[PDB]
Amino acid sequence: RLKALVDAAVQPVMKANDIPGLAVAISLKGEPHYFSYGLASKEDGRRVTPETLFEIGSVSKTFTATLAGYALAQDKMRLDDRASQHWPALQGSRFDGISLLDLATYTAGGLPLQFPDSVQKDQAQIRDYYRQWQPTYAPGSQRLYSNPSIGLFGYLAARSLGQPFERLMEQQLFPALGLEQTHLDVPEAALAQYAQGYGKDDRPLRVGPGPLDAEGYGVKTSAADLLRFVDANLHPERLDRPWAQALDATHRGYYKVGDMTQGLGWEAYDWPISLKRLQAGNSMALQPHRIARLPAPQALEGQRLLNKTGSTNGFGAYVAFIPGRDLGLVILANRNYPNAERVKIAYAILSGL
Repeated sequence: RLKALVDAAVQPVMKANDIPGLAVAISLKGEPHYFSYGLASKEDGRRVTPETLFEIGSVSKTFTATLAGYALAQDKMRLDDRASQHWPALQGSRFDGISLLDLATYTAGGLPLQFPDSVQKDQAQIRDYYRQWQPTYAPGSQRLYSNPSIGLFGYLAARSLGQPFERLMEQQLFPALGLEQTHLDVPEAALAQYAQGYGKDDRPLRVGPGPLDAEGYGVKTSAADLLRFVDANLHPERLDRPWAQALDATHRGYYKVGDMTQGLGWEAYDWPISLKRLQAGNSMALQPHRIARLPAPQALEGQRLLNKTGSTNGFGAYVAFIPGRDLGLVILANRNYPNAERVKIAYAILSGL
């Protein structure tokens, strides 16, 4: 019956969006279920499994937010810190007037969707980009989804912990969460599991280097590992206490835009909610939106769906969980297919359950 539900949701969307390979992982009342479809690589006929690695794009921001939650748990930073506190190169810049919370929640005052193409993956170019940046509008007022914004949040969280971001993730966070199939830099030994991504004319696409790529979109992981991360989010209380607190920090809402409540990484909706509303919330116009700030930060628990979409040029990921129902869902594909279609699969499954 579960195969029928998941096949009925996935099969027409894979066919309609020409998705070569797609992995589903579901956590249902504490039990994992895997549904694997199609080809990780069309050219060598390698089938998707629950161990296939996919690029998860901006779903990486939920990992970045968890690392920041770990720095918060250790009192190495606070969300009301001025951003420039954690990086002397920014002292005297406009980051003297911008909080870590503003960076995490895309309200620093108009940091753009992407770094300009002039900014290469280079420490000095990234430093100089932030040193010269000036807000378009007041920090704290308007949300504009931004890689530079949450990328700097992750970079500063790493500085507060005294080590590079990529090292902290590999040496501390991934082991603490029991993730052995989750990578920022896939080992040569794991490359056999790395799915091919597909674009226009099935051009092959694996993500290339970019500024603060690890913080914004660096993670490659399996459906089985990303469900382990969802299960850590459903049950933080099972982890050693600093990591329980790190995960809890990503379950705190700061403001509403439309139906969406913005946390660190995670974006939350009331549940139940219509499919069309969940699609609209995940299909954001890329202009700034005025926020409705919450009088106090809100626990993101109970009758809520927490979710995150993420994409690279070759891949399309979606993760969602319902704390109050102990239900988790991962959908990883090796095509960047529309967010609304990813939500269509997920909604069919979550409503079905």
